[PDB]
Amino acid sequence: NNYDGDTVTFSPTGRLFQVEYALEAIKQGSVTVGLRSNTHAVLVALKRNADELSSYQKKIIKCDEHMGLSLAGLAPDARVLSNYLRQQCNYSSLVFNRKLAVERAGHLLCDKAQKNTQSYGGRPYGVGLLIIGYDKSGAHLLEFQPSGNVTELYGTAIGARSQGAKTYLERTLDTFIKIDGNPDELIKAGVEAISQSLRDESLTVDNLSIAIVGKDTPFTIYDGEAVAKYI
Amino acid sequence: TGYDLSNSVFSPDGRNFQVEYAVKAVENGTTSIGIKCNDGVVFAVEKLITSKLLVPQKNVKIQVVDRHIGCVYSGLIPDGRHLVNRGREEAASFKKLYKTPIPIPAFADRLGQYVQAHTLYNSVRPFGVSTIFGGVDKNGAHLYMLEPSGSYWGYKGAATGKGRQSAKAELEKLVDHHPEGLSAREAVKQAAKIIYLAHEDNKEKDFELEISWCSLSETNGLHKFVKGDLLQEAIDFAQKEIN
Amino acid sequence: DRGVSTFSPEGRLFQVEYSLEAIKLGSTAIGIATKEGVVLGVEKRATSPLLESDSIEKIVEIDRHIGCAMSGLTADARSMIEHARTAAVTHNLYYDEDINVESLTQSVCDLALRFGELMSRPFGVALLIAGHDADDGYQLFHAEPSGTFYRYNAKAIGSGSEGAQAELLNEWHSSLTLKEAELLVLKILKQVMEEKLDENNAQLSCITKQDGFKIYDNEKTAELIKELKEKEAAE
Amino acid sequence: GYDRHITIFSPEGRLYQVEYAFKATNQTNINSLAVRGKDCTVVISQKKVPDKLLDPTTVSYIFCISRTIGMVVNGPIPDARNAALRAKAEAAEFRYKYGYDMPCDVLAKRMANLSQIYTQRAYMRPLGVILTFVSVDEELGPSIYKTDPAGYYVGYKATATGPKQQEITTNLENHFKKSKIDHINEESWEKVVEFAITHMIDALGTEFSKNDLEVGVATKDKFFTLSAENIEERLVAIAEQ
Amino acid sequence: GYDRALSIFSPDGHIFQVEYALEAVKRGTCAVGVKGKNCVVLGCERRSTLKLQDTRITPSKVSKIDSHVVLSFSGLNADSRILIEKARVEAQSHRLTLEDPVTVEYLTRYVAGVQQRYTQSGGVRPFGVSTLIAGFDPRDDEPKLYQTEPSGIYSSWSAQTIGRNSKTVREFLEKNYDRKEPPATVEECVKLTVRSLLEVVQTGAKNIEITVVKPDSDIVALSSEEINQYVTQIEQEKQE
Amino acid sequence: MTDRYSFSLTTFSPSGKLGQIDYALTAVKQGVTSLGIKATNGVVIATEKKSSSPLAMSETLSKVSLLTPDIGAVYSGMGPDYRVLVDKSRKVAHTSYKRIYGEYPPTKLLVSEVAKIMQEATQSGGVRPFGVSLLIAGHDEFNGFSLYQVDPSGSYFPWKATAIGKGSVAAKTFLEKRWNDELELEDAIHIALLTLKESVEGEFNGDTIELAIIGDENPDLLGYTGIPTDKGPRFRKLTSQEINDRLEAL
Amino acid sequence: GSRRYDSRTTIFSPEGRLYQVEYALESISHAGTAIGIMASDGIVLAAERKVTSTLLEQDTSTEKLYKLNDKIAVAVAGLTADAEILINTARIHAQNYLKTYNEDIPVEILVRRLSDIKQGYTQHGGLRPFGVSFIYAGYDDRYGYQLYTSNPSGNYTGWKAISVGANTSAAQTLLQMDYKDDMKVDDAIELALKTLSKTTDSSALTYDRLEFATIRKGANDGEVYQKIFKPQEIKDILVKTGIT
Amino acid sequence: MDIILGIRVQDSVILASSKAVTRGISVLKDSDDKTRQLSPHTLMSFAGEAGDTVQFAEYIQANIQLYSIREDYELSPQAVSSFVRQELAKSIRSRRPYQVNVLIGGYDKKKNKPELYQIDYLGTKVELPYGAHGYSGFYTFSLLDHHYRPDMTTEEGLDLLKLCVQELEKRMPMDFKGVIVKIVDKDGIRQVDDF
Ligand SMILES: [Cl-]
Repeated sequence: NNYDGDTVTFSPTGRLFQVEYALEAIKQGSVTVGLRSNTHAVLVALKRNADELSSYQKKIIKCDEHMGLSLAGLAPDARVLSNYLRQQCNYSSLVFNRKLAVERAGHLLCDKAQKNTQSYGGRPYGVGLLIIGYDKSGAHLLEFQPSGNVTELYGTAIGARSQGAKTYLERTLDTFIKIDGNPDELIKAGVEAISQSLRDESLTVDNLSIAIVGKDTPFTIYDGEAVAKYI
Repeated sequence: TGYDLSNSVFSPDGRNFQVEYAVKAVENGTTSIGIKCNDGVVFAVEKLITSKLLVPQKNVKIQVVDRHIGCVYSGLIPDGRHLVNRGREEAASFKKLYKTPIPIPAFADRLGQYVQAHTLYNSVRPFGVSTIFGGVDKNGAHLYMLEPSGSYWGYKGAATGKGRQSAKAELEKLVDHHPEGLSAREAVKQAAKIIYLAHEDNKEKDFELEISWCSLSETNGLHKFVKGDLLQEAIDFAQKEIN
Repeated sequence: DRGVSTFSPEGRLFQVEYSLEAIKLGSTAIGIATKEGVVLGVEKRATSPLLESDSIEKIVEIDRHIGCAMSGLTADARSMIEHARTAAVTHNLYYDEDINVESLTQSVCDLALRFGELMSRPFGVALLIAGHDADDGYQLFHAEPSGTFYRYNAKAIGSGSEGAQAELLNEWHSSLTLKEAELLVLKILKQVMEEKLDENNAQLSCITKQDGFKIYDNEKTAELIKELKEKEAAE
Repeated sequence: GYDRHITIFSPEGRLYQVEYAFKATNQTNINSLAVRGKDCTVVISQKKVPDKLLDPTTVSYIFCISRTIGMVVNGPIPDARNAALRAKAEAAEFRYKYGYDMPCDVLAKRMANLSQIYTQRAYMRPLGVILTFVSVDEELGPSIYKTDPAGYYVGYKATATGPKQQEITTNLENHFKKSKIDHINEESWEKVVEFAITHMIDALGTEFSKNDLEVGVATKDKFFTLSAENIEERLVAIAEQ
Repeated sequence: GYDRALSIFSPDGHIFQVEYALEAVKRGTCAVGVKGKNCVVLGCERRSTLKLQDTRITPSKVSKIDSHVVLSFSGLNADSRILIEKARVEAQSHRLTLEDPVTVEYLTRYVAGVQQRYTQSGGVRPFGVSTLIAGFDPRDDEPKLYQTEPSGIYSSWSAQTIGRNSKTVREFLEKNYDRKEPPATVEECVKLTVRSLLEVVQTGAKNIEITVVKPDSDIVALSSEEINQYVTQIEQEKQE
Repeated sequence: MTDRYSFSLTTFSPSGKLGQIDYALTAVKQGVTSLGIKATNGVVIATEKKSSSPLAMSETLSKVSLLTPDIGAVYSGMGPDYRVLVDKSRKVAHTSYKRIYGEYPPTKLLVSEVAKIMQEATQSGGVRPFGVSLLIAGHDEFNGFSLYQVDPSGSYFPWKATAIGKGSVAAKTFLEKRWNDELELEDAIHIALLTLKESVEGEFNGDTIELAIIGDENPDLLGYTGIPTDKGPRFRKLTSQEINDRLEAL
Repeated sequence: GSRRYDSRTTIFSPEGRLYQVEYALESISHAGTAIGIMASDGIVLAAERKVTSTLLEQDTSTEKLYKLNDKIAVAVAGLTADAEILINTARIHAQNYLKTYNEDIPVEILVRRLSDIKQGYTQHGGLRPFGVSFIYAGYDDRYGYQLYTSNPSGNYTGWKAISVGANTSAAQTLLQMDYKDDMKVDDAIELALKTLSKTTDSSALTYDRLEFATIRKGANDGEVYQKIFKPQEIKDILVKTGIT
Repeated sequence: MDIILGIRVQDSVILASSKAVTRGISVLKDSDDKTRQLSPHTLMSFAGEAGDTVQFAEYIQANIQLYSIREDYELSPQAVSSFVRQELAKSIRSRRPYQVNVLIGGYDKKKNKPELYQIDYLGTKVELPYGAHGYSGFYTFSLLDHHYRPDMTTEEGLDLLKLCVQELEKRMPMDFKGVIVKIVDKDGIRQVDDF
């Protein structure tokens, strides 16, 4: 009300309204799902178009051979944060000959987002991210919120109507975690999960976007007729 | 009025309302505690299980500084991480120049002065965490608790977050019933009990217990996480006491 | 007052949303992509008859393979065009090749959100960036001051945009020829313009693989206007 | 009314932020006193440990700035520690640059000048503290110099600070009106501490245990704080006469 | 440094500081530009509230940027000096690096770019100035006349006016200026420029200034008596 | 951790007033009375030592300050603002004058430098004006004896005699009647003590009054012998005993 | 943050005026009147002091008339401290020009430079403008005798006779009435003093209230002399013209 | 660049400057004009290190032309020479100084007098009746000491200059490929096409 003019101001109940307003931009964004087994980790994203003449906005960004994310909210902020992740992954490789741990990647994103919430002039990031990866301790899935809070999960979803997909994954937890050495069945479970967040529209060939990373699988993005198999 | 809109402004009371508002963020967070024992310190924290989809034991909250200091906090988790990152830089520059690892009182003031600096200007926001920290140095065990104002003191027992009153009551009983002192292994068990008792304030969602400790005898004065059998022994002790 | 980079309660940047209102007040620009080329057309909108209309430069070359049309506060576009030209030439210097249309658009869009308290406000102009490269062929992009860009088979921006976009919805198909696309831009411009469309108050351009980016002569556009009138009268 | 939020003049010629910083001074609800002997300067302060969970050894508002200079603060502990760290750095830098130990009055002036800057510059807030500096200066002898959030400072024969400062001040005023001298005519510092505690008891009307007080003593070439057991010895001597 | 965003968007998509700069231009004395077949003429109003002035040493309204290009303006006088200085410096810098004087379009584009920069830079307000930039390109006999404004947009004009009551003189020019046949001679062009100023000025010859620019760096300012002859001839023809 | 106050905090109001300067002048009005009188063979400056507590040692607080050996200063208004100005005034006398010309600045030019510092606090970013008015008395070889007033705006004026602060209106009238161009220094000290008695409420003696002169050269106060040209400081602060002697012949 | 307390000293009003410049001009309208009159054989500068007190040391005092170099002087209306900042900058600019070209600075170039400094404070930096208006009196070998004025906006203009500060409307009407082009310095002296004598808010015009100066090319052997009048010399010229 | 000469007569200043540009083994050009018009009545000739010479000359030219537009006035030769001197005196204590020597020949329209200034790369300025830079002066000053009078005509000045060039063509080792001659007087600057 009077305490939402900038990110440097607490409200009387200890809230940061600019951060909460940034959090709102994510809920307006299109749905994206993340899930994993012990061997692989999968991102599934519902891309959004402006109209029938336009293209569908890309949701998934590759960060390294073993790591990448899906976005929901302001796309330019996802570009800034993914570029930062690309650089940090790259620094780890060049200086230490070491693939960056997914847990450490989350810690770096958290701290980058935080600085924007405590200083005047700047604004919080207006985007949420689902980071998947395969490192020395196996498959990982992270959820990033621009408050700074980063969470490691078996599965999750963010964006509009994301609660539907999140409930499905909460039921399916015991099934999909066991899908080891079978990428197509893990993607099927992700495609079935994102379907619970759909209303009116359905999954078409240029609507759907899938990505996968795993044991002997680099981070690769599937779009177009490459995802027709899963519709 | 308008005195609460900007950080570093004194109200007619002589108060900085923005700092008091940061305390409300701390009061909103999960419960965390600290227990000073005979030759060391024990830290414990309540981690709320928001969903079944959270991976158990993975979202670690307690943080190490140098190799001998443990830090836990309640409130805005990212603000706590920012403070620990600074703490690590302060401990590194101290060790670089003076060789010896940073003493706990010295380390406490480094955090204290940094938090206090974020109450001096309107261009920055105060920290939205209260931080419980400590460890073992040359002069023995030390436990501290640091508030959004920059205020800190030494403690026999410390508690903050939503369950702090419940925890403070339990800690006060231990101080009265053990004047000669508490052992390190005892303090781990008691820390588990206090977090379980303090969970009645956050009783809707089930939770995950996380403990760490520094002790001269049990860990060679280094910060370690309580894991496996010793963690389960502390959970069983806590589960028995509530029933 | 209030921060320049402030979020609203709905999760939008105030200044970006307000710059989009400035773009609605601008003159109309239309782009149509085909397999034979991409056509770019604009409403000139001279404020007075004494203004020499040929000096109104709302369609602009970035490189031989990339053209650009604008709508809104057109003065703001000059530094964006300068950046696009430099980015295009610099990439040719570093890599001995033409720069991709998407990559060029991305470079322009990276400037957009560099504002705060860097420049003091967002850009008050939208761009239609049209071009060709070997990888993805003929392309049309809509570059906003939000930092977002969408690819389009066809797109209208400026004051008559929602009316023009609905018309482009019906008319566009994947088999359109270049000649057909030229007439279609002229048709839709004539529909949304206040003043009567002629060679002096409207301007056409295109980008083909063979001949690159070309702004059309007033004599050439005049013939296409005369061809349009006859074909509409034909039924 | 933004002339009350930052350090600019109000229409009355006042700085409201300075005045409100003075009120923050009493937030701790602690009273301090300082007196001078022949060979020494004594400073006493109330110590209140409300929480049983606190480690009482770490609760203090008296600071050893240098070997010769002690400082007691009336105000919140973060601002007190801010002031303490700066005074320590300034005292050490002075010694390095000019080759002798920073005098008590000169450090007081320096800290007062820094406080003045916060009353003139908008981006810096005043510290909500009053700083009482004590020493046995090698030129001036026993010395008490006090600084406040206005950037004011002055020397003192004796002084008091806190919520009940006026009661302590008048008590001390009346003693020096009788004796007609600027100090406590006493050889040992132990008896000067006993005087300080006695006159605080009389002025506040409360008895003290060993854990209710905190004491600092400046002698020639050192300043030190007393332990709980050292204070107990002082309290026993007061009771026995 | 002072970084404050003074020029910003408002809910309706307007930048008020830029629009309020146009109001400063509206307040300024009237300036007019008319291009003939082989010349350009710049006419300017001098308000007669100020007498006891020293007309030798008072800053003249038309300023030479180079030997072949001139700049007049409407708006804040102090602001105009900053644009004129920057334009003069850029004109010499262009000669130094390109070995050729600036085109009129190039000089206009530079001045316009400076004006635009001040609408999206921190800590600065826009120029309260619109300019008329006129002249001939090197080795070229085609007349050039451009206009700039605080936003930074620029364009070419057959004829144009700016400043106070510019609506009235633009009305006059829109009916009296024929594109198919412009003022063939210097006399015809100066006459049309004086006529257009006589719609607003409401006083004889002391309030009108005229500057004629011809090809190949031939710039001359008319005197009081020379202008007063045009004023006499216009009103004698009008009495009919 | 940024100084973002790069803008003026003193601005013109619609009436043409600079509010913060006026408000600073109001702070000066509340301050204790101080005065200055110029004689033929000297200048005197004086003020009341308003002690904040009787436990406080008022000797340690010096309201009358040496700036150079021949220039002295007194104030009315905010004491801390005065103290930092005296520090800066002493330094600028060296940096912008003595280290260039090998001699101390004349009174008018040192005044000019102090005035400049006070003007800048009236226009620079993120600062308030100084809440003091100064009276600067001095001597130099080519201008002789002089007395200047400096206000929060940075403006300064030369005076034969004047007063500032609490009872300045009454004190200035008293000085208008008594001042003439044939006054000796002792006569000016006598008039200074009479004028100051009117504005003081409580005790009136050498311990509650602070008074200094710019007079003859004092070779006894120099601290060394052997250089004929260096004859000693013209600034001298009168002792507590020296004031009381003149109060008996009052 | 700090935005809350920013007055925004460099913005347009809705009408297209600069708030702070207009308010600075209002300040200057209360300052003591200064008059400049230019003749064929010289220039006069006359100005009224504001603070009449019998105890003000007049012979060593300078609030109105300042020397910029040997050929150029200024009369000040407004804040004296603000004016001295600008005066010292103008003195430096003059000497920089002399060092560079080995010729005394032309009057207009000095005036333009100071006027450009004032302009800057209205367009950028977020600071308040200088609350000063100057009358420049000067000579050079190009234009001869010149009078200019500048104000807080940074605009400057040339004049045959001009007033700044208080009662300018009344002063300018009286000057416009009695000024002629063939006028001489002695006549211009009389005109300056008569104009102040009528426009003054005081009961009578006296020597202790005035600062007076002349720039004549009536020095020995065709040079230019700046005369800043002493108190006794102002008293003599008041008796001569018949005002006291 | 090798030979630059200057001579001030009754009513004009004459500058003579060699046409050769030589790099190492080869004469790259034999028609080089080693001068720039600074203003209508002021001409500067120059010689020194390759690159530096033209860069400095054009930089000065730009600055004087800028001054001329701003003030609508021509600076006196004395004023231009003082500006040039200060630029060179500033240059000599830089990271990389301008290695350029110049002659400035001007006609002062105010005083109705020709003026010749000799300035070296250090910023050493002198006003002279005749001047030269480099090894030229070792031959030409003695000649001019013998034959010069202050009241000479422009034609007499050109004959006296032919006698200088003949001596340099006889006794100097380098072939400087003749001289371009320019006259600066009340009517401006003109080039003597046959010399
Ligand atoms: Cl200091």
